[PDB]
Amino acid sequence: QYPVVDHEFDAVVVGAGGAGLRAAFGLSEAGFNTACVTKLFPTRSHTVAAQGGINAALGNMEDDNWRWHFYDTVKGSDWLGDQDAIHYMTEQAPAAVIELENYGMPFSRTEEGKIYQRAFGGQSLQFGKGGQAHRCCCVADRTGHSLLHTLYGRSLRYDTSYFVEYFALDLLMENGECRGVIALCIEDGTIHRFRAKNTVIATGGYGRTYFSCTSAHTSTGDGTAMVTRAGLPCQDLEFVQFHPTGIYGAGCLITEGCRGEGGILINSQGERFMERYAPVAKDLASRDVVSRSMTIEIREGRGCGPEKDHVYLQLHHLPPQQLATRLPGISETAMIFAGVDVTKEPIPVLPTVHYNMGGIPTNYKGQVITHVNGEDKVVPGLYACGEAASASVHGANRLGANSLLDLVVFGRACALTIAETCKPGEPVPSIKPNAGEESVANLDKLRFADGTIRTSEARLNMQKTMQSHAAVFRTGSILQEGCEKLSQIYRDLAHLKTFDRGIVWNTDLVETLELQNLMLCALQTIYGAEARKESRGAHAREDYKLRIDEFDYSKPLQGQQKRPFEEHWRKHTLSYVDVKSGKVTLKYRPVIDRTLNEEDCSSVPPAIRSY
Amino acid sequence: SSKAASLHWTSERAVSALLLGLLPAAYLYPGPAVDYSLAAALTLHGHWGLGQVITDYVHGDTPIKVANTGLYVLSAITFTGLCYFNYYDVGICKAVAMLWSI
Amino acid sequence: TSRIKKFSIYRWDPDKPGDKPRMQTYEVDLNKCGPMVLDALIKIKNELDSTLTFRRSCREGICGSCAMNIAGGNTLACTKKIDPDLSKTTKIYPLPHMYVVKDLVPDLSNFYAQYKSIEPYLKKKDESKQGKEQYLQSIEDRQKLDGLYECILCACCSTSCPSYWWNGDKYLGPAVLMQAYRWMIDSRDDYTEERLAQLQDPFSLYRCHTIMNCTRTCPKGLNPGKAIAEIKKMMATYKE
Amino acid sequence: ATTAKEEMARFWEKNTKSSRPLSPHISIYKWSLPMAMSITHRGTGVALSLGVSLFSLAALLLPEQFPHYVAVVKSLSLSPALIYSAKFALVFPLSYHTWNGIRHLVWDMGKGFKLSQVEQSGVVVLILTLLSSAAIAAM
Ligand SMILES: *Cc1cc2c(cc1C)nc1c(=O)[nH]c(=O)nc-1n2C[C@H](O)[C@H](O)[C@H](O)COP(=O)(O)OP(=O)(O)OC[C@H]1O[C@@H](n2cnc3c(N)ncnc32)[C@H](O)[C@@H]1O
Ligand SMILES: CCCCCCCCCCCO[C@@H]1O[C@H](CO)[C@@H](O[C@H]2O[C@H](CO)[C@@H](O)[C@H](O)[C@H]2O)[C@H](O)[C@H]1O
Ligand SMILES: N#C/C(C(=O)c1ccccc1Cl)=C1\NC(c2ccccc2)=CS1
Ligand SMILES: CCCCCCCCO[C@@H]1O[C@H](CO)[C@@H](O)[C@H](O)[C@H]1O
Ligand SMILES: O=C([O-])CC(=O)C(=O)O
Ligand code: SF4
Ligand code: F3S
Ligand code: FES
Ligand SMILES: [K+]
Repeated sequence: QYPVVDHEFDAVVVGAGGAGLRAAFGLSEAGFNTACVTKLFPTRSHTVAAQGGINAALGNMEDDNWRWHFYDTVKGSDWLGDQDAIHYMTEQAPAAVIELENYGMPFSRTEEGKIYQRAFGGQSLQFGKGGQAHRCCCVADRTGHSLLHTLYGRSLRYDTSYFVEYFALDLLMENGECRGVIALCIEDGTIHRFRAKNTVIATGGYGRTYFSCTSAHTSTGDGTAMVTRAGLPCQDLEFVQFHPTGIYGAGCLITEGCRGEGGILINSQGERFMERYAPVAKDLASRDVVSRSMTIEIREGRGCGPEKDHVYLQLHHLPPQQLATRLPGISETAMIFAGVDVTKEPIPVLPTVHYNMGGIPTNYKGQVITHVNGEDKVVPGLYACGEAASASVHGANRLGANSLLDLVVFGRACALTIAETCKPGEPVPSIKPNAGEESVANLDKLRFADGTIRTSEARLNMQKTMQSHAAVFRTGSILQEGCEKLSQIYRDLAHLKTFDRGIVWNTDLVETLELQNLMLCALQTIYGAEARKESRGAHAREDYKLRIDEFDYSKPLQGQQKRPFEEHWRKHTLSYVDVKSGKVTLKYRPVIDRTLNEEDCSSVPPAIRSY
Repeated sequence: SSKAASLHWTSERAVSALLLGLLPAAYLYPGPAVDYSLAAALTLHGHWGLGQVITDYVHGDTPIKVANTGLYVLSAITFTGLCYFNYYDVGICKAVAMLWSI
Repeated sequence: TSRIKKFSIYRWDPDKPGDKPRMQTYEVDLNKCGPMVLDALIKIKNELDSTLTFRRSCREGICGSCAMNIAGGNTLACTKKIDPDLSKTTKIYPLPHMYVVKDLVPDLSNFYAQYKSIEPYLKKKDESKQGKEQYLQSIEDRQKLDGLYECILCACCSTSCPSYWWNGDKYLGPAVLMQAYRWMIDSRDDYTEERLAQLQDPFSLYRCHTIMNCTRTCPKGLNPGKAIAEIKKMMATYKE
Repeated sequence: ATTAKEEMARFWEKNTKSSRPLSPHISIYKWSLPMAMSITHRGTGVALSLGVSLFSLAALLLPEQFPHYVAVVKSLSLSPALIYSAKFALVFPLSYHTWNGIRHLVWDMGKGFKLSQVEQSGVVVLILTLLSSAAIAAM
């Protein structure tokens, strides 16, 4: 009933954000015939909304060292980060940012002409003992905008075959290998099968599983959901980052660069309350700590506004010229969406879903991995990078300005790994004559759905269930109440209701597909959250307040009884889903503690985590 | 000329500034010098200005050539008739002043 | 205390043979809706008519997806306040003088291709040290990019220009032209003369007649018309 | 891997042979005084040129010289107000186009491009046009 157009490339990239673009023209740069499949015009991707900047130990403000940045990221990750990936990311960061500037990225400038860098949350000098670092390189507070527009501009020089407004439905799997993807062309309504020896999944996050989020409407975790439908695991999905200062009401992001430039958080009694929660770092502590600090203030009666449900972010003590030069983007946004003049009145803010630490598990080379009987096994022909991937460089909590860096480092890395492992023009692997037909059947059933609950009604019940049961603080009885509700919503997807029976630009259909994608991501999130009986990074259990490592790392390790791998929690969560039932399966895999070179960059053993 | 488009844009403004200064010259120093300068400037400015109209609104190889050809005839006839009026009649400056004495 | 607002929206379905463009009317209780037009489009689509089709993503005015003609002017539906005067119906159209894929979704591929044509990326004569060291740029030369780099390629300006209406095949339009200027005056670019030389024809640049609809309509408050005028001054003074 | 020129051709090739409509434009777009004053600058320019060309054609084809047709008009003894009304109608287009032409040449130097300055200079053009035309027609 549907026409199918078959393509053959050396490689296929799914996503056109910062990470997909870097990978896609990286692959063409290396001679590969590359296809870039994206459901958005590339510069509409959520990367364009990024503000604060991108971290690199350039030393433009003070003497820096990329290993200090390594330490901050490991400590920030709460020792759920893989230290070999963090090593690669943080050592490559100066060259990554310099590449972007050489591409033409219009970085702000210092008196010496070099890239301006601002302070940002939880970044220090001298391995934590030397005070505040200034290594977040930025284009005012429009950094992601400039990064994405520079990469897109750069991409136009190469022979990459773009497939814009194409909606990937599923991977094309054969004998445990990935041979490409199947996608819907939204413009003319045709089904396209992309065959390639290598596929790179760079589909962004899935923040829209929640009611309030800074994420775009298009952040529905489409690539996370294809992996899950392929039978592969997703990693650490229960670690959702709550940014401290999402604007009250609209949830739009107000950058942490506000606090990097001098802004401070104030409660209903005018106390810079971060002086009590983090006496050292204050409003520049890690985001999981700040969001918890703000949330604790609100449920204890010290909330602001008429409803006592948010707090304030004060900037008017800073000079208006600094606010105009360093923060012009959020000055406009605060006026448009909250009527606030940032030179006179504070911004209403509250913790808001912002970024997904979890995602598709990879190694430090970008290659997607699975776990069989205690060993990692690379999936042949399948790669992931960006917020859709779990390298894992961010572990249990991401430092601000490390995501944009993640994008270009591991986007390039996927291109480098394919180029050293394979050659262009090598045989394009064959597929079955009816490969991907299940993707078409599912799309056609949704296209003509005529049940009793429209897509919009089901998307809401999911977002309110996530918001009430997996918020900044979590307990077992609330997480389990939300597990049964969410698994009930998934079973109720059988009674979905659409109206648009067309196939050209059927956003009714596409958003139904995105709801399926969101639901797979949300179940893995809340079920992995319920089983994790500890508190690490953004995941806070009030019925398990302590961090449970393989040792008690507060007291000397001398003669300690080491906890077996099944009796502690310093380990990644691996989640699987039986798509028909919705049943979630959980396993675990160890955290990689070794660096790429211990003589060049010492491994950081777990320690107490305070800011 | 590889700079032909920008040279034409500059020339259009140069003739406009010149036509602008001919108006006070025509009021201050009416005579044959201004009469023939006005005839030349009025035609060139009008010819180029009507060509921008054609460039904006006429499309297709043949309609464009028909329009520009008829414009060129219109302008050549216009410049000739103005020079005729200046040589055989009272000229541009005098005609204006006579018209306003009604 | 409901306040019922009326919207009238352009509709065309390419999957319905013989379908003709019409204007459908919806009634929205502003007491149960966000403040912006896009919030009304989304509420209409979720609750009243799931077939209403339009482009959106960021909902904060940064990605450019949701450009359209609202109350007669090209704007972003997500930064455009709903007119609370219940005695006036808001009319919503696609970007003007564009092929309609469906409902509010225009075809922008010519606009994208024109942007590709001006090579919008940093170019140096010697690109052998690409990636070695950060290029230097004074605070002053970087300030010259303010007002230029912030463009979000929404196409509100170009689709408001009558010259782009009549000669969109050959006139590059104010969005693309201002991006050409953003690279011409980047102190790090070595192809200024080459980028000016590209515009030596009657159409690419010189169809602009200073109508200034582009600057009036830009939702980011930018001035492509002044950028075009600065290009024209450079065209007239550069020596090969 | 298509070039920009190739993409342009494919755009036109597929849209003109499609069933897609063209989004409305003139019938729906909101008017403004700058847009109206730009249309009026073209109307007055075209009208002046067509008048200049009709004059030169009359000079080549009419069997009587200019002073004859002036004496004819003077002998009709038309009213002062109608003479004034005819003089206003002839000088208004030249007046508008001249002042707004100066505005254009100011723009071509790169001055006055702030949207609020565009509106100021336009209203100034309107009152100078009206003051100059009433002054000149009264002559
Ligand atoms: C939300 C946000 C995030 C953010 C930020 C500000 C905001 C408002 N500021 C940041 C900052 O200052 N510094 C930083 O390090 N990070 C910041 N972030 C986080 C970061 O921006 C994002 O996590 C990151 O940009 C994600 O980039 P990525 O390339 O991984 O993904 P994306 O940009 O969201 O784009 C997703 C792409 O995938 C394509 N896609 C998705 N589904 C499909 C299907 N089904 N078919 C085809 N293509 C698909 C989309 O087209 C999109 O291009
Ligand atoms: C012969 C004389 C020839 C010229 C006469 C032209 C007469 C027609 C003018 C039509 C003007 O139409 C009207 O213009 C005004 C002023 O620009 C517009 O005004 C709008 O833009 C201005 C400028 O930023 C804003 O300050 C103002 O608050 C807003 O309402 C209004 O939206 C439009 O409805
Ligand atoms: N200025 C303008 C314009 C022109 O042709 C125009 C004028 C002067 C110079 C060059 C041009 Cl190209 C037009 N404007 C409109 C219009 C009508 C209704 C609503 C909005 C715009 C139709 S033509
Ligand atoms: C000042 C005199 C203006 C005369 C305009 C005459 C009508 C033009 O006609 C129109 O021109 C448009 C392009 O401009 C085309 O898009 C239309 O298809 C065509 O019908
Ligand atoms: O998430 C990040 O990396 C940074 C961010 O949102 C900000 O600018 O505040
Ligand atoms: S100049 Fe303004 S209206 Fe035009 S594309 Fe850029 S942001 Fe959009
Ligand atoms: S509206 Fe158009 S004519 Fe020029 S000044 Fe703007 S590009
Ligand atoms: S949705 Fe991104 S600009 Fe309106
Ligand atoms: K991730």
